[PDB]
Amino acid sequence: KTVRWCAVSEHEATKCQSFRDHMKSVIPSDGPSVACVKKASYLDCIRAIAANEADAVTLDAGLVYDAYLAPNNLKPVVAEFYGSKEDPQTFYYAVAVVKKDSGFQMNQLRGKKSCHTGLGRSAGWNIPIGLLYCDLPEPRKPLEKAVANFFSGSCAPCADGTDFPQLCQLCPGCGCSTLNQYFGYSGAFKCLKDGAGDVAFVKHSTIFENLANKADRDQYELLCLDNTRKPVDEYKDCHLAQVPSHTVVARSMGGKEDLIWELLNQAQEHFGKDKSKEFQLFSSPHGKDLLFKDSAHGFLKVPPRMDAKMYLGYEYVTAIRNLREGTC
Repeated sequence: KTVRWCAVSEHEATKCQSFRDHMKSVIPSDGPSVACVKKASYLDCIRAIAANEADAVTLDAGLVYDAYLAPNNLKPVVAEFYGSKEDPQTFYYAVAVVKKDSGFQMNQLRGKKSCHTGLGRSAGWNIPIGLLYCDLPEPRKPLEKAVANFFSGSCAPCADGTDFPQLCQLCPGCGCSTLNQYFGYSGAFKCLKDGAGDVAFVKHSTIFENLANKADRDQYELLCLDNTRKPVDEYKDCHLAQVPSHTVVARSMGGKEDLIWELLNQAQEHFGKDKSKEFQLFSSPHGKDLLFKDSAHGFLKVPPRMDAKMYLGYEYVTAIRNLREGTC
């Protein structure tokens, strides 16, 4: 009945010990219980779990990918959802928004200008650049220069514009802060709305956050991997990658997922959003996003026998592998 959670820092351990202590204060010992393990990094927790030294850890998508790999063979078991119970979000979609009828598809991106949320961000850089990897003109290493060589001018916040200036052409300096009008989520969208670039690599919610009505959203379009375009509302059938926000992983064999979901469900019921004032699962006096993201609403039980690469999606896996392996 004891689930050994892995923390990757001292605040997470403290929060874990407190979570544990409150759970004991509300459940019959025949119920699920927490044990707090403390590691130095997500990868050290992944290894501990595989090594039967811990049972569960919640991770972002790239780490879910790593945990899956051998010798780890960890698998997704529970997800954090957001938004609502009716319409619970567990994923975000990396999309490629463009101006209506700007006459080019995903496979025709070479020679256009790009707006990225920031270099190194998943939806804004990793996912799209990973997907386009082999389209980039060689020499492909260093990647920054190749990207600069693929687009006629870009805005890649946090890029080394001293060495690859073309990357800041749309935002001189590639300022890695909001001091740069083209930084982050709204920044990249503004870059395209302003007509500075042809395409904006952002997540689906971004355009909805920046545009009032359908009419507004209708001057825009999304590029689909099948080299066709579709309305922005259709992002679910037209995205670069469907990415899980935060996923709990456990050993594929002997992971105790059964008990893990029990603890987490009984956890959400007892101290989920609004449920408790003595203990809050999605906050902590000790820090932001300790163990679970603070913006989480609860958990959903992930589909039975859900292989990681299936949970991540063929595209995401392709992107990561391209960026890691550089094989073409």
